Amino acid sequence: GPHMATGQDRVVALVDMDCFFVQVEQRQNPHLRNKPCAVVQYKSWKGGGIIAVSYEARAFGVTRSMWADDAKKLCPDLLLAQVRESRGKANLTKYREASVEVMEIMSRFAVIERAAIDEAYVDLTSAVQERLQKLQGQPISADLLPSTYIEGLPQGPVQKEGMRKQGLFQWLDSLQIDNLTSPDLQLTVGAVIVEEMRAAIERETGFQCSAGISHNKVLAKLACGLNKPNRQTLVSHGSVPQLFSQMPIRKIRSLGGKLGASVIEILGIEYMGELTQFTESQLQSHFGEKNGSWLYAMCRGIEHDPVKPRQLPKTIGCSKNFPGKTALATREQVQWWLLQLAQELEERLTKDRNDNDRVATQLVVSIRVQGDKRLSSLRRCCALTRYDAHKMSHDAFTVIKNCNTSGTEWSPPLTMLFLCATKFSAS
DNA sequence: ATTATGACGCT
DNA sequence: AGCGTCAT
Ligand SMILES: Nc1ncnc2c1ncn2[C@H]1C[C@H](O)[C@@H](COP(=O)(O)NP(=O)(O)OP(=O)(O)O)O1
Ligand SMILES: [Mg+2]
Ligand SMILES: [Mg+2]
Repeated sequence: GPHMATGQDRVVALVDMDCFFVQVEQRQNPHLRNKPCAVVQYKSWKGGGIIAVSYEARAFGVTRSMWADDAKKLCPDLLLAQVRESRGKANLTKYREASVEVMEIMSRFAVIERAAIDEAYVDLTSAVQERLQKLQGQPISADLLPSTYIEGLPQGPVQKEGMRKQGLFQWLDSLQIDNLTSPDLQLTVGAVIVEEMRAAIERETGFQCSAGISHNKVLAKLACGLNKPNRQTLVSHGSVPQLFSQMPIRKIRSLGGKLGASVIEILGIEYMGELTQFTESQLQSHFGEKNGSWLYAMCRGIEHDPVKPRQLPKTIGCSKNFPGKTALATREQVQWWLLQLAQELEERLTKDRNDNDRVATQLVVSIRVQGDKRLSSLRRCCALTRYDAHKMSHDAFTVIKNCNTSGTEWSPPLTMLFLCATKFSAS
């Protein structure tokens, strides 16, 4: 009764850019705006691999991971923008910099956790509290929420904007606005703030985004995807039972892989809500103490993972695959590509040191061998004492050379190289 | 020949 | 420390 926590203590948003790399290229090249459009890396092999797709192109069935040549079969008028290529490899600098633009705007409103190049979590609890204190007894107008969906509404007694507004009206009509500690009210004020953040992002960058507002990161992330693009979705604690009743387990963050599959197989269920029928000890018994307790709370809409105060990446890496016949088979080849990777890594480390007052102290070198399906076949580290590309590539070769069975020749051929700078200290 | 690259858990 | 999992 009065002692069961309900996970309504926080307001958390997840903001995620709509077709991010495509919008970066469309801002730069107005000819691509409002068109079926995709971003591709490389070109020789089947026209290049697609990594981002405009919503106009998605309507034709173009998806991420598709070869551009195949995408053209689905969408003959597809426009393409190519990732910059430097030193023989794709270079993602333009998108990292555009990402920094967005994260810096978001960080004016609240502490953010950078969750990926185009998304960040926002802990709005304090901001909601402040805004409720200035704005006491003021009813919240639908005009303050022009792009907000309320998940689960309308219910009860033909066009999508009509539905959105009817749901929003039901929600606001039902609100108890003179209760400063009401969770539903807090979420609503959170959504007002997220509307403002999103307007600021679009004003100052040209980029559109979607957002989820809920009481934790998992629900905010799930909410965000419910009405992409260019919209935001509020998922309340009370909406959770119906929402989870038909929600495939795999749609919840961290359950999209083997663990989620095990939950489905061992328990013989399909939807997140079915998890409520198990005791905490049962879930721990199958999936471990940590996972069991997490699942027990998550299926009830309760999650406690904090929004970490971290706007900057914790590692700086460069990787390249060498698929099929292009696998690296000579010592010279391995060293040349280590140098290329190391030169890009140096350029990025030096900019990072000047911008963020920190220095990496460890270099992690990882490789994949022809035939091994695993992402990394071998990982080894060494000290990172100087931002010097020749030294870093030489040290990486020193740390991997004894993986070579026998040569001038390298065997088995290398299908991936990866250099990653880690363990930053302030400087 | 799904590429580049992040975060974090396990032992 | 090195490997595995999950993610965009
Ligand atoms: N598997 C992958 N490999 C490489 N780059 C990837 C990637 N997944 C994403 N990216 C890159 C390219 C993407 O532009 C960017 C953000 O990924 P999303 O947020 O998953 N997708 P987007 O923002 O494009 O569309 P939406 O509106 O549905 O959110 O990261
Ligand atoms: Mg996105
Ligand atoms: Mg994203």
